[PDB]
Amino acid sequence: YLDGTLPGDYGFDPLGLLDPTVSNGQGAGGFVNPRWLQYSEVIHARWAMLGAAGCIAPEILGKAGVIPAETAVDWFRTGVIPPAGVYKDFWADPFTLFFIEVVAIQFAELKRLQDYKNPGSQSRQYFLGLEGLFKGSDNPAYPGGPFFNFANFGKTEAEMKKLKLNEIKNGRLAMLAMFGYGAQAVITGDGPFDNLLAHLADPTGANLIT
Amino acid sequence: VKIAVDRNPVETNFEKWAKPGHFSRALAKGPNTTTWIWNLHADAHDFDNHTSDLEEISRKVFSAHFGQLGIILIWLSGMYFHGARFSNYEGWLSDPTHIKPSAQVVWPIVGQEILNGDVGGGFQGIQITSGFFQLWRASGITSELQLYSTAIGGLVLAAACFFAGWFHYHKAAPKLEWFQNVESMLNHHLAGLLGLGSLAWAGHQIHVSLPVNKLLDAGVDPKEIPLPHEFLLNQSIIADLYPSFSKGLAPFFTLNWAEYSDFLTFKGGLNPVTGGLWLSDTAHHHLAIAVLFLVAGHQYRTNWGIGHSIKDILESHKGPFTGNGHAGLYEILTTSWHAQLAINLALFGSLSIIVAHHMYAMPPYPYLATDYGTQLSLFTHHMWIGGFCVVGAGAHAAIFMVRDYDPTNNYNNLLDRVIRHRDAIISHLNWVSIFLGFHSFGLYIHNDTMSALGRPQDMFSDTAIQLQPVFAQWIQNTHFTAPQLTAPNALAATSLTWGGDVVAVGGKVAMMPIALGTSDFLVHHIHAFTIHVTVLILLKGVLFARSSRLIPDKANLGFRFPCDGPGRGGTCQVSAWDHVFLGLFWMYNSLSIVIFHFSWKMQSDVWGTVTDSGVSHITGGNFAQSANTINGWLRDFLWAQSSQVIQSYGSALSAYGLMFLGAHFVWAFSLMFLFSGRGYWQELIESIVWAHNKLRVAPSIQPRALSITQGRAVGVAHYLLGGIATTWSFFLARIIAVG
Amino acid sequence: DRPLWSPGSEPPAWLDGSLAGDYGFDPLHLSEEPEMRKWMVQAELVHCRWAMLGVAGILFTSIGAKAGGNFPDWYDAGKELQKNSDIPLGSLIFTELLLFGWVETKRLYDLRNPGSQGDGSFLGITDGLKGKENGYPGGLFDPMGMSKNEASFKEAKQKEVKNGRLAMLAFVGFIAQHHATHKSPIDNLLDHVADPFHVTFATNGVSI
Amino acid sequence: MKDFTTYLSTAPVVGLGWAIFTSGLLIEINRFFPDPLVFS
Ligand code: CLA
Ligand code: CLA
Ligand code: CLA
Ligand code: CLA
Ligand code: CLA
Ligand SMILES: CCCCCCCCCCCCCCCC(=O)OC[C@H](COP(=O)(O)OC[C@@H](O)CO)OC(=O)CCCCCCCCCCCCCCC
Ligand SMILES: CC(=C/C=C/C=C(C)/C=C/C=C(C)/C=C/[C@@]12O[C@]1(C)C[C@@H](O)CC2(C)C)/C=C/C=C(C)/C=C/[C@@]12O[C@]1(C)C[C@@H](O)CC2(C)C
Ligand code: SF4
Repeated sequence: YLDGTLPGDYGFDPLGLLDPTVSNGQGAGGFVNPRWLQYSEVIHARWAMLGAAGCIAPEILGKAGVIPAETAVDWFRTGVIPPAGVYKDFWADPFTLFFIEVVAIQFAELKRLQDYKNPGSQSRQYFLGLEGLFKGSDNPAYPGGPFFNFANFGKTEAEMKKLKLNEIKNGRLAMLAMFGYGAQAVITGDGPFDNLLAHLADPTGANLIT
Repeated sequence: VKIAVDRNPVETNFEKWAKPGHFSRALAKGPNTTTWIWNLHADAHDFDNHTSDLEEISRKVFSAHFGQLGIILIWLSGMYFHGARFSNYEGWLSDPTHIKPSAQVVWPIVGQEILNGDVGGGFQGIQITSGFFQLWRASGITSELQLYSTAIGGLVLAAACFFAGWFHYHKAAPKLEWFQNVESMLNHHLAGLLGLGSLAWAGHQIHVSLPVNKLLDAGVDPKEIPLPHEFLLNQSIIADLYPSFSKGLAPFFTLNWAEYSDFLTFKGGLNPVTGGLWLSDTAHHHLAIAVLFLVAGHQYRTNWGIGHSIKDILESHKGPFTGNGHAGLYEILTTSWHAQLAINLALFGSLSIIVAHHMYAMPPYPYLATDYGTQLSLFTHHMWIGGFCVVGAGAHAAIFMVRDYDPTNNYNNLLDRVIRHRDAIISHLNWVSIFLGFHSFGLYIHNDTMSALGRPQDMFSDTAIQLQPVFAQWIQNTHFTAPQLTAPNALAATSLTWGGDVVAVGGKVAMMPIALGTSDFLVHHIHAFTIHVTVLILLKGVLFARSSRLIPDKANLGFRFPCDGPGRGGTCQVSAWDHVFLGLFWMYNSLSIVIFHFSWKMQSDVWGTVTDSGVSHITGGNFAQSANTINGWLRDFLWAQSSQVIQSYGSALSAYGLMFLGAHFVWAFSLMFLFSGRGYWQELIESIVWAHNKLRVAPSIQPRALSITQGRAVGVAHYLLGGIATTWSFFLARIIAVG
Repeated sequence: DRPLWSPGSEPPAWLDGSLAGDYGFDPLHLSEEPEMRKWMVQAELVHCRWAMLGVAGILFTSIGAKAGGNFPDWYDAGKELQKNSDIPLGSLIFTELLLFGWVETKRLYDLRNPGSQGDGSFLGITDGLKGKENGYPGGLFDPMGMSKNEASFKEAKQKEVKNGRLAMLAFVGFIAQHHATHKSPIDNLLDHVADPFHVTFATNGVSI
Repeated sequence: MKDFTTYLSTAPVVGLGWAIFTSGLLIEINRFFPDPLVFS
């Protein structure tokens, strides 16, 4: 059933979750289906594309002389998992920032969900004049618009398909990387860049086998 | 193999809540008699009778089972919560031997505060006998905050389980194909559930429970204990307790597993401090159990062209004497739920019986063997649960023969050949019961008659015509002398019941060798009498459910019917339902003596306070001499041990004195239903309806006496409840007031 | 055709939009029947109007206490004012219960039967004391002619409800950030304005 | 909601509300006024 029309189709579905036989009826139903799984693949990718860039950027810039070493700290010692460590000097405590996080996000996320349940629904109601930017598209993962694609890149359809899968190939790689950051940290107890600096120095001596 | 689901089959609304009886065609009309009410609550969960579709029956079952889990999880969370806020766990943890548990404090209205007894620990409440305190200590739990969080987790998971039952029925319900993928269930339920679940517990045992219980047994105060997360983060702390942790998973991947001998052990026996199993041994057990179930889960074929297929296995084990054997069973078990329910209940009930034996001799939790009320309550509980479950197999197997039996699939099969020599089964089994009841119970009457006549030399006893169980005695020594020869690496034996020395804890013995004699011979043979008979009643009902010589057409009458009629001299209680109704009385007579065997034996020969000069048992070791006579069971067990219950008025055990009486009322009350019949009562109601009619106050729903099968069910229910609740009061009051 | 509590959600069938402060918010399907809907709109307004009347009393005193005036906290005010009063407790309660039973009962029978209290029995009053709508009387409770215009009456109904929902949320606030801080509401305000980043609900020592 | 109120009007649900009333009434009448036997 994998025709290959999709961007990131390379014929790898051993367990057959994307088949159209499952969820035969019509309705909302369950989450295992082509409409939701295709959507969550890029969402896990985009969030991971941001995370893997940010988990290693302060450490690299810290080894370099640009950023102060006080701020340059391992991604797991910056406030998450306070047993690991906690940055004392922010402009506010973590829990105050979490309420900022929960609020400003839960607008963004639930507004996106209603567009999945009811396309174009968020433009119809008044939202401080920002309604023109949320018109959406046929595919919810790639809405586009005056903001999300403010610089219209793929005016041609063929160029979009090339970009639509470069978003995935560069993205599915990042998901693996973050899985490496978590596993590296537990065993090594050090940042991801310092672990690289060791394998380049003593590869045979610094390794998972060790 | 693949996933298959049907979206939004059923709309969710309260429309059918207002219309009771919608599931059945007969009940959807409405009530004109009061019999409609009893049939409603009865036929509610008989999904096979509602509709012929096997798919809908599967959707209903898979979603109802989610309900029992949610019902369990709020019950389980209640114990954790009630143990956190209304208990003395922190006090008992610091002085377990002297302080008694309690988690059910009572409110102060009329009387009812005296039940809050002086338990100890600056606390007063009801004394529990469920063994939660020893369970929470076997795992690392020092504070009440851990119990609160554990309770909130259960409510969260329980709502998810309830949510799933709605989702996987009302919104997105699987298809019949998804259910018939049987080979994937065993693969997932062996490896995933039993395999990883045991492996995970070893993670909790290894990383948390072992160090915490090591410090607690070394006299350290609970508040000074490092919290269990500290052992995870700090490799240095736990290394001080078990130095093997310093190496850090290099021994595992290099296959040098001897380094882990510090905390993975084969000690055997019991802990001298706690009177419980070595916690290091259990982590090794559940670890090896995981590797065993993991390989078992990679057996079948599911999708990747490797593995076995259950159908080819079954239809390949054939024999001459059997003919066509095991052939048409894969079609049975994949099509009828009742067949599986019969098999599973049989081995889920016989397992709880195995749990009851294998805990009392091998106390896994600390400070359990010294809590005699707890050790006696878990045995009695998990045995009764086994008897009910086993009897359910005889009921839920006869339903298969009546409803889901197609003779076309079964020709010269194992199931067909069993029916064709059924009269040989019941006949040969009838002789055994008579042989045993004579040679077993007749021996008791012989001892009674000899004693009353003044001929005690002629009784069956130790000072007498001894009948000693030589085979069990040989097995006790073999398992006792095993560490020398058959299990060299074993430091000691599995339990001290086989042989050895006493293990004393808090001045009380946890376990000591049990000696078998002439009395233990008679009792172990009395149990076989009650068992071979209980099988006769159920097995007869199964084979003769579909047809008999008296009634060649029972299957058309159905599973439960009272009688065909007065003809043929009488056809009352001929159905398979009425065989189950009789088997329950024999299950009761069986386990009631298995339980009396456990109480008098362990009080007299095992339990007691250890002094400088030996042990002083509770009943002075009178099981050997008195048990041979039935009057001994009446004098030394019933009349004697009932002193604590009867004298409970004016103390915290007063509730047991009342339940002891109320249990007798409900028992005798059942006799009205068993002895009598519907006919007398329906006429009496007519003379009562006249007065209610004379005053123009009469129900439009006509009053009708209970059906025949209902009067029989109502009897055995109030019967068993009164018979079982009496022991529940006679035991806990006897044992809580120790001796 | 109008805003909603969650954009894109289909509003219920029974909430047409004529009622004041209607945003299609009733997931429990309450007020689905006409008679219950006729009861709840009157319950919402009294729970509102009592909130406004009460919360203003708390701000007035808590401000007068912070300025210097002799006013106590809104909590533990009935305990310190009864210690030194000539009116015992019990004579003050059943002066309130007895006097409200008159009003609260007359309001009930206008609900069950509109225009019923304007018969002229009570002191010869007929044109007043008959309801204009369910929870919106007039004549005597509207001395200023601020309701004899449907254009300016329909939006005023929207302001009565919007400043009301907000008001009875605030009363839940006073309960909550009193139990945490055990201080007045105004004192909690000046602290947040003084050091907004540091003094929040996270740093009160509670709710964590 | 019309069907929910109808379910609440069934026999056992109405009986539950009755039982809490009669039982809670008798208990609170024994919580206060403890141990009555003679009626003044
Ligand atoms: C509020 C949500 C909701 C609603 C409106 C419905 C509505 C409906 N369900 Mg559904 N269902 C729900 C939640 C819901 N369900 C959940 C959460 C589950 C998972 C358990 C199911 C599982 C389910 C199944 C499996 C079936 C239905 C069916 C039905 C229909 C018949 C309802 C009926 O007979 O009422 C019954 C009304 C009750 C109040 C039942 C209460 C039962 C509780 C759980 C027992 C409590 C135990 C008690 C406390 C123990 C003490 C007793 C003591 C003696 C031991 C109806 C369309 C049936 C159907 O399709 O119609 C043919 C059907 O077969 N539902
Ligand atoms: C590793 C996978 C896995 C696991 C762990 C389970 C586990 C379970 N299955 Mg199961 N099942 C599986 C795969 C699995 N199944 C597959 C592949 C199929 C189809 C071939 C089925 C079909 C199936 C049926 C038809 C039934 C079960 C049932 C059960 C439950 C038995 C209750 C019990 O013994 O108490 C143990 C109880 C617990 C340990 C409590 C934990 C409960 C949580 C919610 C379950 C978490 C595991 C869940 C399956 C993960 C996926 C859910 C996710 C998609 C949301 C148990 C939770 C029965 C059931 O649903 O009863 C409710 C039942 O009737 N299973
Ligand atoms: C996994 C366990 C299990 C399951 C799922 C079922 C399921 C079923 N059984 Mg079965 N059964 C079981 C175990 C089980 N049974 C066991 C262990 C036995 C042996 C005792 C039986 C004996 C049995 C018989 C003899 C019959 C069934 C029947 C049925 C069906 C109808 C259910 C019904 O009427 O209940 C609806 C619910 C009730 C009737 C309420 C039960 C109330 C009980 C009796 C009172 C409990 C008292 C309480 C614990 C203590 C007193 C306190 C009180 C004040 C609250 C259904 C398919 C009947 C049938 O027609 O099968 C097709 C039938 O005739 N079963
Ligand atoms: C104390 C009461 C009592 C007694 C003694 C019996 C006895 C018996 N029941 Mg039984 N039963 C009872 C109550 C009792 N029942 C009740 C209340 C129920 C209702 C649930 C049942 C339901 C029931 C069923 C459903 C079944 C039995 C069966 C049996 C027989 C098993 C065979 C056996 O071991 O006999 C051997 C003999 C004895 C146990 C007698 C003991 C006393 C001694 C040995 C006799 C001494 C004789 C003496 C020397 C001769 C004197 C002669 C004189 C005239 C001079 C046996 C006759 C089973 C049966 O008949 O099939 C095999 C069977 O299937 N019973
Ligand atoms: C959740 C499990 C459950 C349980 C335990 C019961 C139990 C009962 N139901 Mg039932 N029922 C259930 C689920 C359940 N039902 C479901 C899911 C439905 C579908 C909506 C029904 C629908 C239903 C109907 C339609 C009727 C019952 C009736 C009854 C009662 C039988 C009549 C009787 O003996 O009193 C005989 C009573 C008298 C002769 C005189 C009146 C005095 C009574 C005893 C006082 C009130 C008792 C009170 C309800 C007890 C509290 C509830 C209790 C379970 C804790 C009995 C109490 C019948 C009834 O009238 O209930 C009272 C009845 O007509 N049930
Ligand atoms: C627990 C001890 C109980 C033992 C006494 C019980 C005797 C009652 C049974 C008599 C039925 C005889 C007719 C057989 C029925 C028969 O004809 O079937 C034929 C069957 C041989 O089958 P085939 O090889 O032809 O085919 C098998 C295939 O059909 C596979 O399905 O015979 C046996 O299996 C012998 C069974 C002996 C059964 C006695 C032992 C049962 C207990 C097992 C433990 C015994 C050893 C104990 C010592 C430690
Ligand atoms: C690998 C992965 C990662 C998720 C990846 C998604 C991720 C990791 C989320 C990333 C977000 C991040 C990292 C942000 C973090 C931070 O905010 C904090 C928390 C902490 C701060 O210190 C720093 C910052 C950065 C601020 C995805 C795994 C799924 C796999 C492999 C499945 C493979 C298959 O084989 C199967 C099973 C089944 C087949 O039918 C289908 C496929 C698909 C073929
Ligand atoms: S009702 Fe009584 S007499 Fe008639 S067939 Fe049934 S058991 Fe026999």
